[PDB]
Amino acid sequence: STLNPGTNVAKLAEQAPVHWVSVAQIENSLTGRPPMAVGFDIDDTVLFSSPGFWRGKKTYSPDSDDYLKNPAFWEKMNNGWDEFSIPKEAARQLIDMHVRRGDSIYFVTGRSQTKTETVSKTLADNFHIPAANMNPVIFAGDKPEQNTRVQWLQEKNMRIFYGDSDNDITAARDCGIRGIRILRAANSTYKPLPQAGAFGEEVIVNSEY
Amino acid sequence: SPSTLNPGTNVAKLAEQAPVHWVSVAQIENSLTGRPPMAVGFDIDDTVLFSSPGFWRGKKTYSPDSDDYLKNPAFWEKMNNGWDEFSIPKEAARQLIDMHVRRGDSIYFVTGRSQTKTETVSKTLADNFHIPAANMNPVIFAGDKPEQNTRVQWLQEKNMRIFYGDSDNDITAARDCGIRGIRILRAANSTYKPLPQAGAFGEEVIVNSEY
Amino acid sequence: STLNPGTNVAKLAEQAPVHWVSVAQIENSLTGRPPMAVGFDIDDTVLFSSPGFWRGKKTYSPDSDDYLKNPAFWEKMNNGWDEFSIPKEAARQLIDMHVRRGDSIYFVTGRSQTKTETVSKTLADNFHIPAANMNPVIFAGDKPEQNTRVQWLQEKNMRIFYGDSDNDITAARDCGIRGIRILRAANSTYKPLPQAGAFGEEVIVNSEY
Amino acid sequence: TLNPGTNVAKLAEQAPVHWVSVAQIENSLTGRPPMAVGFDIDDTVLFSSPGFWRGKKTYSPDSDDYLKNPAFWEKMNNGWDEFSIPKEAARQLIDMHVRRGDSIYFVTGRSQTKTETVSKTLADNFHIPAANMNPVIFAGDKPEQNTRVQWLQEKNMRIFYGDSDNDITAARDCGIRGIRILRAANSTYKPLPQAGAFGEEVIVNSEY
Ligand SMILES: [Mg+2]
Ligand SMILES: [Mg+2]
Ligand SMILES: [Mg+2]
Ligand SMILES: [Mg+2]
Repeated sequence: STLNPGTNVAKLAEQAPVHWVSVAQIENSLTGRPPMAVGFDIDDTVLFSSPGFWRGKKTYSPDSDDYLKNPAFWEKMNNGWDEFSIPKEAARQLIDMHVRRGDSIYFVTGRSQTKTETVSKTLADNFHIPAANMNPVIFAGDKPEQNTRVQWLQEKNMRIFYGDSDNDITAARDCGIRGIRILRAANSTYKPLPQAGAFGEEVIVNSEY
Repeated sequence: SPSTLNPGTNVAKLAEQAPVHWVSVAQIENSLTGRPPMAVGFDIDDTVLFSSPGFWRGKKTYSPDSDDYLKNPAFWEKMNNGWDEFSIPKEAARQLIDMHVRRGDSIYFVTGRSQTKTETVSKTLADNFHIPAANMNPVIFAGDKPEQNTRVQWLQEKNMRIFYGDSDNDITAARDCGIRGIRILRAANSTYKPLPQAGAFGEEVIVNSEY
Repeated sequence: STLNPGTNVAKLAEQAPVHWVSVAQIENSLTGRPPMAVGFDIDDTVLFSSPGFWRGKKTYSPDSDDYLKNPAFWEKMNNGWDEFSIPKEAARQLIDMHVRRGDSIYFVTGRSQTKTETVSKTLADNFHIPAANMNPVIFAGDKPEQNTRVQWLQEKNMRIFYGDSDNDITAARDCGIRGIRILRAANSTYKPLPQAGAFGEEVIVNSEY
Repeated sequence: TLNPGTNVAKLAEQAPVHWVSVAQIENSLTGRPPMAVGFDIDDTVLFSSPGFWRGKKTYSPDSDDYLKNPAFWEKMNNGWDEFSIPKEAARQLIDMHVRRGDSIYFVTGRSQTKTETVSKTLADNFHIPAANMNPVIFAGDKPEQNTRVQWLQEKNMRIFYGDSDNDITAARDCGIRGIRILRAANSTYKPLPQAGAFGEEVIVNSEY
């Protein structure tokens, strides 16, 4: 645009009409409630996994997103590239809180399913999730041999679902449960960034890291 | 820091957000779809009017050293019968008032200002915000009592379902009554300091409502 | 649809390329320099005078800005209505700083001149400016029998000029001196707000009040 | 403190920092002949935390002792940057300098290894022409290496970009223009530095 655009105090103080919440407010809202099942999306919700996706694109689809359909990419992505995935502090706080409550923690992902996967171990290790609270990662999808995200949220009777994408929130709404938004990091390679709060959902403050 | 010449900053601090429930007028309006006409209330000072000019002159005239002017009947006479000619209407309030007029709601103004024999505040409000006679109601001067919230009785008796205000006591009054209390941001240049912590009771706060 | 526009972390952290400064930094930049002459714009720079201008318009030109040409308005505005004007904290800090340095303070305004004025008095009293550093307000304009803003900056050899409007900054620029921007409050009746920093000038932080 | 709230003074509050854009930097160089400019690497042009994270988890999960482990650097400098995400802000600065015909140098505090593929990763990701590219320079306080300051002087760099305090003070020591880049909030190198602490120019939106 212009070289010296400047600014004004109206622009400096302008706020989008979003419902922000803190981990502490979420915990307070669960007080007295018995252990329950809760779910987390993985990519850009608990793990900054862009490193692997970046290398995958560079390796199999420099000029496109075809790598996401390449089975060769997924074998490596689900079996080791998450060693380069950075865990989010927001997720750490949320998981620690649910662990203290004794809730059952599930991880649901849209990643293509592979024969083996080391993601479940990476997650349990990174977030120090006790055995009684950990559950193997769930690969949701359309495939005839797998259930959809909505189906899994219902089957496991998850009462809360955390995610950064619009489909994460709509799935929660579709099931009639509480969908909570996590901010996607600005340096994520999955762009453009989604509009957190676009469904009137709660959005966790400072959850980009 | 105030003692730090070049404090600098970082992206974590730049993007940092307070956990507040922000709402827009449109969202409020939408949340009232299907609701029949109802009674709603508005605080006056720093909610619908930036009245600091008159309170500032009042302090300088009667209590330059203190806030005793607020207990001076001479001050209230001047404040309620003319000084609001210097009071600037808030745009956020214009939008709320128009929205409620469209719905056909009865609008009330409940203020902590002291009651005076005569008052021109009601007219200033009706003229500045173009409030039809059908929706307008004379201002209720509830006064301000120590250890007691004067607004509660009025919200109950007039059966107000929503109450807008910038001060904590406006929100706690709505909470005491079990109705929806919505916060309006007090301007940074208001002479009524310190600024309150909007969202301190988990209430909805209207975005960009400082002007 | 757009009832919930939401937001994202890129937008939350976005910054306009503005050269922000604080009063302490300004003070530090003047260390060792002998006392000098500095000038201040009045409206929305040192005084939030919108109350008087608002009443002026509603009284003399409820449909336009013609009131700005009405001598009856200026008689009221320059002789008492500033008793309703709110002094700015940023200005207070700047003036105290310059007084400490022993600088000579001047106030230049584009307000129409009147045979008498009590503005100078209101300024000296509100800001406790000692007689030694105080100077009667200077009224400038394109009009006759008057010197323009630029002419007054040159004649008094003002080395710094503080203002909220673009012409305050350009005037300083035209005289080769240091022009520093003050933010105009969002509730000022003089709209639209200007783009502070539009000339690459220094802008004082939190100077809207 | 469950509901701390906020106020408009807080919402509009600005830190006294000198912000600049790539366009303003380019404008300030108008009419200047080609010159040498240098860039720090980690968190300046590359979000290299993925590699440092794996290194930490592998060699010293409870500390930063891995930064002094030779085995770590061998892998970091020879392939782990394939997981390093280039920064858009750097992409713009580099294109800008390449258009000017300036000579670009990359100076890093990473431990030097026998071989390195970092220079290759940089040239490819940022499509730097052969005419403007220079092999990465490893600066160090070892009698075999030259310090960061010496390299800046040696190559007569006029501008140095970096996210760290020592990147800025190095430029200040050489009497050249040191410009700050914002370290991403999710970098594993914490705490984040205070950009602007030396009254230096800081590039807006440079966290990605
Ligand atoms: Mg995701
Ligand atoms: Mg009030
Ligand atoms: Mg002005
Ligand atoms: Mg660095």
